[PDB]
Amino acid sequence: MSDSEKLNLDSIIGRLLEVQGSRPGKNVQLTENEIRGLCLKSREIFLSQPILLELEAPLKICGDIHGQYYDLLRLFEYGGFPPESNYLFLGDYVDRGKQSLETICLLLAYKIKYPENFFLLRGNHECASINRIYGFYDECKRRYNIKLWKTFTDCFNCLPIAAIVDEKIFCCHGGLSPDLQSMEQIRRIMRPTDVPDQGLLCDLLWSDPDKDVQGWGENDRGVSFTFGAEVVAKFLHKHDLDLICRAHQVVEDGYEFFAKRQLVTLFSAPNYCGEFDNAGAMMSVDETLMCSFQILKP
Amino acid sequence: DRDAEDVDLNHYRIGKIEGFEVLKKVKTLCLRQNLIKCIENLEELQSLRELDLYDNQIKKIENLEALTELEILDISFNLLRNIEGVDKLTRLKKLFLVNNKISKIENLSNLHQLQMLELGSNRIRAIENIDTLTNLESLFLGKNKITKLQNLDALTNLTVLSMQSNRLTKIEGLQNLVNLRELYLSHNGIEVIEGLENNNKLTMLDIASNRIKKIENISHLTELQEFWMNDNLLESWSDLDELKGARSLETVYLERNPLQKDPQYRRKVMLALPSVRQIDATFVR
Ligand SMILES: [Cl-]
Ligand SMILES: [Cl-]
Ligand SMILES: [Cl-]
Ligand SMILES: [Mn+2]
Repeated sequence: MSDSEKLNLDSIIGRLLEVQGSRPGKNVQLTENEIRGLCLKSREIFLSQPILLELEAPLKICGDIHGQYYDLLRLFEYGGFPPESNYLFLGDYVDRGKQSLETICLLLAYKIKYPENFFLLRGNHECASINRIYGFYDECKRRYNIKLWKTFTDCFNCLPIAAIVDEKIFCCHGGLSPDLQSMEQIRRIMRPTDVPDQGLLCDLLWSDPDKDVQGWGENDRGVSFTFGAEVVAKFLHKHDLDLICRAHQVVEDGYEFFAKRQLVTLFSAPNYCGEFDNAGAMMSVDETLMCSFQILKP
Repeated sequence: DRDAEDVDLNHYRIGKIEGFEVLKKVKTLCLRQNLIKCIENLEELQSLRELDLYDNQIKKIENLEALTELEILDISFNLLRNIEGVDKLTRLKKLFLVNNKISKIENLSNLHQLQMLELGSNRIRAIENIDTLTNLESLFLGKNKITKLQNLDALTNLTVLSMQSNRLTKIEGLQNLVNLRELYLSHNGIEVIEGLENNNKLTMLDIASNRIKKIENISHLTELQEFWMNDNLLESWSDLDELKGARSLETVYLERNPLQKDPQYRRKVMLALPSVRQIDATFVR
């Protein structure tokens, strides 16, 4: 990385952080070239790193953001703005509202500045189509152009899909897959790629744990499947793991446990959608693999 | 609550539009991300030009007849199921009904000043009743259930057309879109490129994620700058000669095609298209 690009990167981060604590609705306007530069440079970093991340503590694991940029700035207040802390996000950075651009541009800016201390996984909202998601595509063509959205899809196609923290915590957006027997299957997935409608990559971003299902059941989303509690236990024993860390679903207190606290669902976007008054959570992992949970109030 | 031109009440957890008549010179009212469940006391805000109800719980469009000067109406990401209550807004120039539950296009016959119509992410199944919108510059119908392109002949002023993520199977009905400059038909079921003879002003053509197997019938699109054809079935390298007439072409997407299996994929494109500076996601050296 050049030093002239470092100072331009510091300018982007500074302008994105000037609205900290302001009105939840104020926007930061970056030039189209600066946003594209964030997409292209971070795309090279995503491809230069494994599609299955192998991370080490300490780091803080956050859930869904859903374009709530002012709740992202709150996460960095509780946990510490980089590089004060290492971060791992579990996808779904863009959605409704008109702040999904500032959300993804700040995360990509931190990814470029701290490539080995800041990590982003791929959620089901980081797809390359508008078959199911339309909010982010609507925001791009509206503040800029449709081509800028196409550049984001190029960057989204290179995002990693799963992460293993200290060989004990398996992290992904959706959950387990009926086609996931060895971790090499995840590394075997080549990038860039669009999220398919079926297979290993699809279930890693769409599956959900269910309490009333034994084995693999149909998902009410119409995509992927749902897995039961006993499926999680055999996955942890087979691969010698201690915890599955996922997101995708909304939970009231920001985190919820499944299969006798062998799986946790992290949701870091408080007050999601309308009147459902959920909170945000952030799981910290220290050097001895001890998990603490910080809660953010809506 | 002051008396200025702009009033911005986003994420204020407001559940009722109560007591807004105090504004004497309000021109833009922003009520995004609230608990508003019905449109109510907006009558005395006659001087209103922009109304933004982005992401609320509105189920019915109503009580908007007094705003005869309204130009921009945004009721996106709500619970709307039918189009109504917009017949009095004669000077509407922008209408946003994004991500609702609208099933058909209707009650838009009086909007003679509309330049932009956003009906994306709905349940629309047919293109209907837009024959009176002769001043439309942009029509967004992405993410729906439309099966056939039709009833577009009156939109001679249309410049941008987005039909992504629908159920189309053949390109047609663009015979009178002579001023069309951007066309997006990605993620459909189109199998052949045809019906673009009258659209010479095209600068953007997106037909990715379809079932196209040969590049034909675009020799006359000399103004092409962007051509997105990823996720198709292109097999013949000789088809790229159809695009040699576009000397301002800067970007081509051809990845995840049978042509990308060639060990010299990125070189044969920039040799056949020397004007292109971006192949797929990366730039040309
Ligand atoms: Cl790149
Ligand atoms: Cl780093
Ligand atoms: Cl293994
Ligand atoms: Mn999700």
